[PDB]
Amino acid sequence: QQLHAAMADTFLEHMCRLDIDSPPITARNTGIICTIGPASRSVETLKEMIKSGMNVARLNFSHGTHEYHAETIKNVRTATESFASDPILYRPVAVALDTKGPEIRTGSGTAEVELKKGATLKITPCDENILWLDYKNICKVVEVGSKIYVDDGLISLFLVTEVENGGSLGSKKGVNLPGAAVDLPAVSEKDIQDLKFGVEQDVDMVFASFIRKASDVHEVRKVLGEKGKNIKIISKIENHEGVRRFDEILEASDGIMVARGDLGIEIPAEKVFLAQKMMIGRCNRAGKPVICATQMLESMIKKPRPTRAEGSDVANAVLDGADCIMLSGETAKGDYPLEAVRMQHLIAREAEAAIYHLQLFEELRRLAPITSDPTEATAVGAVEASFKCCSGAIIVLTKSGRSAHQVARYRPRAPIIAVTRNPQTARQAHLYRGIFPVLCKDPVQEAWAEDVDLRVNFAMNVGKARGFFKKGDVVIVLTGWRPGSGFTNTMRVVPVP
Amino acid sequence: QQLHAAMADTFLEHMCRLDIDSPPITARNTGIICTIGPASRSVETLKEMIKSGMNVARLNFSHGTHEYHAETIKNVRTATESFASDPILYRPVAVALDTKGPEIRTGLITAEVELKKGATLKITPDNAYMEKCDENILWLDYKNICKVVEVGSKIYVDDGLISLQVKQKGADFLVTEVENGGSLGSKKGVNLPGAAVDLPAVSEKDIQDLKFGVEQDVDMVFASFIRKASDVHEVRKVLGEKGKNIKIISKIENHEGVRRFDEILEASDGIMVARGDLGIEIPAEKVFLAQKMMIGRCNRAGKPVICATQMLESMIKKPRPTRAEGSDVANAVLDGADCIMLSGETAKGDYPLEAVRMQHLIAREAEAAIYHLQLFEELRRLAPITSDPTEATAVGAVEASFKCCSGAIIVLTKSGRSAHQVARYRPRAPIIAVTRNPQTARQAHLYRGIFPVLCKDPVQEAWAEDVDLRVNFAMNVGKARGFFKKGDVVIVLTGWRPGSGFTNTMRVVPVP
Amino acid sequence: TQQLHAAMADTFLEHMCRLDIDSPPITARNTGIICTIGPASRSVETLKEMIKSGMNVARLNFSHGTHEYHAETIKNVRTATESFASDPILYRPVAVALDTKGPEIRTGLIGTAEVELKKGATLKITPDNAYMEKCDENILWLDYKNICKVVESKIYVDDGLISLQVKQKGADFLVTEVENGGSLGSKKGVNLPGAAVDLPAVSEKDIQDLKFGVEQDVDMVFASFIRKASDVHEVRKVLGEKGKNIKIISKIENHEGVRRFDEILEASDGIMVARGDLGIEIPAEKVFLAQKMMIGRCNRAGKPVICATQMLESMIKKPRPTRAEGSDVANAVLDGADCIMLSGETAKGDYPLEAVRMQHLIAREAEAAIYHLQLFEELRRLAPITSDPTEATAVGAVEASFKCCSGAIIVLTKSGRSAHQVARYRPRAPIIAVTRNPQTARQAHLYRGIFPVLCKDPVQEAWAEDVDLRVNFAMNVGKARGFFKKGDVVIVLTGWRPGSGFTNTMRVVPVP
Amino acid sequence: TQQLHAAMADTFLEHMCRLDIDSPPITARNTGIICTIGPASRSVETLKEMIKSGMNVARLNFSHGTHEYHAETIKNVRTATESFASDPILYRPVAVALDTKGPEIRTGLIGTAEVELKKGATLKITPDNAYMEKCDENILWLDYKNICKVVEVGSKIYVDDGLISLQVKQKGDFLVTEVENGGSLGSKKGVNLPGAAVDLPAVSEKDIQDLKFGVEQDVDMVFASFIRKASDVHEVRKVLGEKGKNIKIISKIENHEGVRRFDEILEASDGIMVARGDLGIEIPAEKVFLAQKMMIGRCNRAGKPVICATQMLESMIKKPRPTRAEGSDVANAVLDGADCIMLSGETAKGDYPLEAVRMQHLIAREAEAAIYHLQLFEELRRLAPITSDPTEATAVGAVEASFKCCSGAIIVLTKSGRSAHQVARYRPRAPIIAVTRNPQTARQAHLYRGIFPVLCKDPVQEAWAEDVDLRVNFAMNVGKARGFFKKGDVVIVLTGWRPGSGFTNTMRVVPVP
Ligand SMILES: O=C([O-])C(=O)[O-]
Ligand SMILES: O=C([O-])C(=O)[O-]
Ligand SMILES: [Mg+2]
Ligand SMILES: [Mg+2]
Repeated sequence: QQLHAAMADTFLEHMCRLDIDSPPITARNTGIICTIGPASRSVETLKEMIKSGMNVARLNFSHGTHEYHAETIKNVRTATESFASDPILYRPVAVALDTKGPEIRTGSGTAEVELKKGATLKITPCDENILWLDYKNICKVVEVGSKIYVDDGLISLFLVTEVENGGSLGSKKGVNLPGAAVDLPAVSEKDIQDLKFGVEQDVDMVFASFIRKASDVHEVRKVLGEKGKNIKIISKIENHEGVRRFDEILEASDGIMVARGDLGIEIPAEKVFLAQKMMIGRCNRAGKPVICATQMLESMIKKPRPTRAEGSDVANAVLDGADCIMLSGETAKGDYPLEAVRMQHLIAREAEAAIYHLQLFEELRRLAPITSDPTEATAVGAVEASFKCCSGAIIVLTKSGRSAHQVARYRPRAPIIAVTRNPQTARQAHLYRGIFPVLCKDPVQEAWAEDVDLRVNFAMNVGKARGFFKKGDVVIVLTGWRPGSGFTNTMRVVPVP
Repeated sequence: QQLHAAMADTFLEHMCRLDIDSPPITARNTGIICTIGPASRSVETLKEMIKSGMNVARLNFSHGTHEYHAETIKNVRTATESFASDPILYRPVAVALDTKGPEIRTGLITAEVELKKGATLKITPDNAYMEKCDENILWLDYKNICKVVEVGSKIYVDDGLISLQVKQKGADFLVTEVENGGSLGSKKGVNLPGAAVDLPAVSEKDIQDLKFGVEQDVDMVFASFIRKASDVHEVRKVLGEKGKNIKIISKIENHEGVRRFDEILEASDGIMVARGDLGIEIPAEKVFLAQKMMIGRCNRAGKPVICATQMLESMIKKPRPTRAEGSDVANAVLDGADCIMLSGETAKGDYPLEAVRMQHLIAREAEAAIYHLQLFEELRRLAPITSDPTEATAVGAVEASFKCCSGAIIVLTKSGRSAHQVARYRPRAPIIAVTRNPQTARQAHLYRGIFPVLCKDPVQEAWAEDVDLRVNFAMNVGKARGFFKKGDVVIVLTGWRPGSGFTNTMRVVPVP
Repeated sequence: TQQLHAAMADTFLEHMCRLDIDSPPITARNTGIICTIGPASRSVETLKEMIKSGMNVARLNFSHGTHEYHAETIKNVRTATESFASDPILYRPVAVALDTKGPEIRTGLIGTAEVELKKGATLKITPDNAYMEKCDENILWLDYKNICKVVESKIYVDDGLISLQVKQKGADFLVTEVENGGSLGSKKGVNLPGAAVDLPAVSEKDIQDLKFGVEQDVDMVFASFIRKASDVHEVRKVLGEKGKNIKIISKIENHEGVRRFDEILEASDGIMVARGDLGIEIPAEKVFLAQKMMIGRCNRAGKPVICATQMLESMIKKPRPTRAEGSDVANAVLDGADCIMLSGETAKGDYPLEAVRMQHLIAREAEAAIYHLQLFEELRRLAPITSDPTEATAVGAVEASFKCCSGAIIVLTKSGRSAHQVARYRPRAPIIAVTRNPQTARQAHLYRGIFPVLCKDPVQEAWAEDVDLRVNFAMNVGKARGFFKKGDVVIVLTGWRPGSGFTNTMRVVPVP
Repeated sequence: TQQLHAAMADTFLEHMCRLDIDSPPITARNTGIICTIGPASRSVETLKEMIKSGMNVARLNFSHGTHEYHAETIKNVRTATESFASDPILYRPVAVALDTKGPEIRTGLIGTAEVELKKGATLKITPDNAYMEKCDENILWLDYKNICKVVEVGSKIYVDDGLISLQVKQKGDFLVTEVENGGSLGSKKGVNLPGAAVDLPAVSEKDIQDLKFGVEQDVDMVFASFIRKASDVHEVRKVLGEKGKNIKIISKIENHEGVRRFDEILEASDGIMVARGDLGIEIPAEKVFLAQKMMIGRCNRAGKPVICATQMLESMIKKPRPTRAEGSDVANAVLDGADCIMLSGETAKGDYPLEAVRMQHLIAREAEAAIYHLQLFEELRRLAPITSDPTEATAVGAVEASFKCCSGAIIVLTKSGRSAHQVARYRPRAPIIAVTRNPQTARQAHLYRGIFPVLCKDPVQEAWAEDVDLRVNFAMNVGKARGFFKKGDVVIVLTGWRPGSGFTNTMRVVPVP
């Protein structure tokens, strides 16, 4: 687990001591989010994806119908619960709804035309010289000389435009208006229906597209209402305004997605890494989950092995400190969905061992405010203990997940076994790095003491069965003093029985 | 130039302060190496590549003849010298010879056979099948394959995309099952991870290629599949007296090379992290560990390191890179690579110029994002104390460069060494290396931050005036390139007497 | 308050620049105060006032006095201590320390008048005994019968003020030149820097004194002139089974002890930097080096270290210390001494109470001035990885203490160990160590930040209730002492089971 | 040697654990030694031995003595100094410091008579001049006419270095006080009124006469007593006028107000003295170390000289060896980063003035080796502002080089001192040989740590280049003769590009010839 490197006095010496022959621990801390689609929506494929390490099933509402998504969610649940007969080896799987959001698109039976460089193409609110799109106000917000991007930014341009970068035009392609004054509501009537559908389907989180300000986050939250109040809102930062207004967005949100696809069109591609590292750093500092997304293993759509760049990108997103990494096309429509999941799992474990925890822990603690929240004090202390004894795990009894989130913030090397009886908490926990959620099914014991002890033993059995630790190893256990929530204040250092 | 981020007390706060609206300086410090091939070998394309930011022309001797490469070298020189009429705007371009080394290749089927998962394939060295490869029988050039592989061994073909498992071993054949299928073409690369592969690091062919390199006056050799220090010594010995100044860059592309990296780094002038072969020879998820390890060790040693292969791979076919590719180039610079390299992108890609420009843009951004506070401290703490007055002058100049936020460090250098000593300490400011030696001007591109300039003015009579002339030349270059303006402060490194190896004078001077 | 503005600084320099005399320190005083008891301080009334002023340990110097004299002194210390036992909340345990005579060389009799030694003059040194009471300017007797055999050499007399160089030596005789002259009186101490002494580290006299110590139920032994680990083992062996819990503090007061410090530190319960003899045995200008070295190594080991001798020397005769003395006490605390010690100041001085109060005041100020940011980091980086659950619990507690700026760390401890483990990590907040063991309550004063409290309540049947009772006791103490108020947060350390060595539970709790 | 093993530690804790008493320090001693001259030390022969033992600055305490007495003392200092002037390689500049009386309160005459004040006894205090020479155990006169206005019932009055303490019981023309701490009371002892608001001028008519005398006597620096605000420093500077404009003003911080207004005082001053005597009476004694460490840290940050003063080796007035506390105090003042350390009674009136000088020299060299330069250089760097001053950039770069090659010295050609002061600010381990032709610059340079001033007497050469080389060679000869470095060793050399001041911009790393 790169322990030789972990004991270096400088980051440079740490890098010099990284050893390919030093195997990582069994635990994988970084959550894996997989977009489900044609390639991956069958129950059998989903079982293999869960086996390969999928933690969250992402549903992309830019496409498909409520029917198609309902069936997909049913299949995800069927695949998940197929492992429910053994609670020790069960793995919670979360469901994420990704909103369409303010998408501009062009005008299943699809043909494509060839747009040529130098040619003039007119835009109107399906072929060379006339192109229709759904944004009725385009003519107001753009000027001649502004760029218009079409089909993941591959094509670049009444509206009279010249084709700067041509290609196949297709149908119903997404458009980017680089920081034009686009007035499309952050929550459209379509989004409202999709969010309500999400609340009915009992989704764990919403990935809200094209969030530009705090008000947008409040709109999403308001639409979810009382019934959806526990659904996590992850704001996708995918334009210049969202990056400029990141602080107010981060305050209003439950977490963040660095949505690098749109972002790399909306801002110069060479600057995306700056925005990524900035958002991850700020989320780490805030203790709120951050997802690195889009084109992480893109070539695996068509190839059984990633490029060297892709391998580097996944590793660096984990070293930057992403809580989750995400597959899009790779798992939704790729020829190698299982290989993609396995590849993310392998790279994440390696990168996790290669984290300079000495510096990370210090900096995290120095930038955290002093507080008289007893749970926060307990969390940081537990992480310290975890390091001091090189503990096999941190076991956390949590009902809402908050206690486990507080531990996760301080980035322990050891996995955080979060024991809960709340299924939603067990699913949502995957948003946080190092949180290994376990769903206790055992009936409530008679003495609260005994109910606590039993939940701990559950965790001990899971850690043993998963090869996180052995009998005689030391683990950290976090409990409360009083039944109920927000009373986590007890840390114990105990041998595994 | 991310100055707000550069003043953070913690790396975390540094990251939180990275600002997309903070534009980088004009200077680009990381060298760009471009593989030359069919897409890029024309004089016109080469002119545009130099304009776009190419610093080193890499020639891949895995392919082509001496004739083909001689013409390529001539074209590179023609394109380079087309800008020589203005020494202020001239850019030296280095030539790199990349050796074939112990390559294993398949036979001939352009034709492709479709391999299906589960299907049987037989491997043979019998030349009867050299040009009769198909979905049932595959010939390869490694005559001793049957000796070094066992039942259960993997054989990887075509950049590791096709994978075969040995099921039965014969006297002169293998029966294999296709684990990962796909299209199999002609003359594809074969990797035998964990096999006992018995092939010389320097073949008789490599010896001829190296001799040709010495005749052609190449600046550096990228030596393939270096596994131990002895391999580097073989290359060095083959170059002889005439080639003694050619830089040997060892390509680390297998398990053994990574394990013996210290002895290799000692024996070599520099390193290339050759991630293509490396990502097949070791698990792909470990490549980043090997990369970061080698870069860190090279930086500590003050020897050049190149990050190579598939940095902007998708740009072979697309005018824009993936998000992963953008991140990879940035992270290689942040890791502290001296140079970044394009392979297929420039050799055979549809967008060679865009690829060069993209590396130039990402490198400048990543260079601004370096946490110099920590980097400079750590570098100094891990460098040994020396009696060498030039080492002390260098470190002092880098410190001063920081202290006054200098526009550049101007270094008068004959052999490169003084500028290399400055480069080791990673100043933010560009190092304008003034030389009259053309080879030094070319070779200087291997080091980060070294902007080499070739003074052609005759040696003036008063040594002090010969010095002033060369400093003024660098001032004119920096002004014309928009590195600094009149009134700005720069650092100047000179020697106390004529010759090489007497650099000991640092001056802080206004730009005139 | 408590210089917390300074504690937030990113650099030690900025920390120093932020030290504020107008920022008043917390009520708690963490550094133990050891006072030598003698003619000025042995009365019950004076002892009561010394306890009030802040005395934690009563040191008995066995270089002087009889068993009778010391027994009465111990009785008086106990009488004074127990006079406050009627209120367990406001009671303060007081430890008794026996300081051994050890291998002392002393001069003969001149009445108690003096001769004048002149620089350059010859002096004879003799062990004859015929000159035992006839010492003069020509002949000096001493009790070390083996002197003429171990010297070849400088000889120091009377606190190192008189210095003699051996000019010529015979058996039974020695001739010296007076290098530094002065007034020589009767029965002065002799030091032989280097000049390897054969005297036993534990003499027959020391054996009797140690046995007396065991009979009197002393808490700790300060063992004089420890030179090696074997010496520490001899002391430990002499104490036997009955004395097994008595702490052995090795006094490091010669060059050999400093050179063999690691083996001594391993064998001992703690260390005293005995600067008197040490500043004669090694050049005075090097004592600070030895002090800082020993304190640093003790802190790193988690074993108590005492800074001793001449800390407030001028207060023997003056009601206020010098500026140097004020600085010395502050720097000993900043170096990280667990205890500071008064010798002549309290034993024989005119102002024993003022001396105790002065140490109390300076210690509190210096404790607020501690750069906890760097100290805690360095402490953790130099501490070994262990599977001791109590060690992991302790460090975690100290982190928590910082994170919430807790008013105290409450520790239930039977042997002291758990509270010692907390103390090692140097929390700012006071460590309220609740015990029912009186010896543990006394011995705890050897460790910085440990405020020992002696619970007298009977053991409850329900272990949980017995724990709660003891925690409540500590809450009452902290409230009454003004360490914290109702609603404040404190850290509580408990074990999971009755017994010793099971501390593993940390709670963050409001004060009720 | 020179605690190099300790200097390479990754942490300050490990650095402390690696301090080795058997590791000898380098020959060079970087911390300036200031000695108060008086009855014990004013002879030419004693002064020669003090210079030999390591005295850098002769401090004259104008709280005592006459102009005549001090003029003779200055003459003697000069005579002793110039006795070594025939060899410029082995000559050592010695500075003269005038320490002002400042707003003191002093008691009357009992001259050299004493009374015994007993604890619990009543003592009457009076400003009535009738008792000015009739002080006794019952009535004590003092010179502060307004005392009765500024003190209250319960106030403390401290007399004679705070050794005698009186509590005001009754206020009248008089105060009735109870003696809390008694002892022997002599004539003309200092009085402190902690927490009172004393209206006395920072520069009294006496101070004005003493300052004028100082300008006539060509003193190098003024130690200005009881500075409370920047305006006080401006008063001193104004009194010195055009003729005294180059004299360095060192503000003595010795009261609560001075500590609170330290930043404005530090801005206005050439440097600072932590005057711990009065300070430890004016503020609680247990806080003096906080004020000391604060002022030293801030002076280091500013690049202005700081002196640690008073009672550093006090017991050596009467004893040939210091206490253990005194040894520790000197070492810690150097570790804190004082530029100079100071002897008062030890050298002025003590029985062992030479031993005291030698002891400060020894302890300073040891403490200098024990500095954790790794952390100190980094922090100094991270706290210094970015500037476009080429001399500042050259200075820091030189210090870096000095460390990189473990240079034997940094040779600096300086006319005003400034370039050498800029080097000193970054605290190189290597000694700074400051070559000047200006004698006052050579004397004033001792205020800065590591600056070893050398006074070139050679005529100015016609070729500027040769005049530079001559001065560099002079420094090479000095460093060789002083055992700072040997032939073949590396040194750093700082020069300017043109004749004049404020042109230092050239650094060279050169072998010693
Ligand atoms: O003997 C001692 O304790 C001393 O020298 O301090
Ligand atoms: O006046 C002084 O020097 C003092 O009080 O230290
Ligand atoms: Mg999107
Ligand atoms: Mg004064």
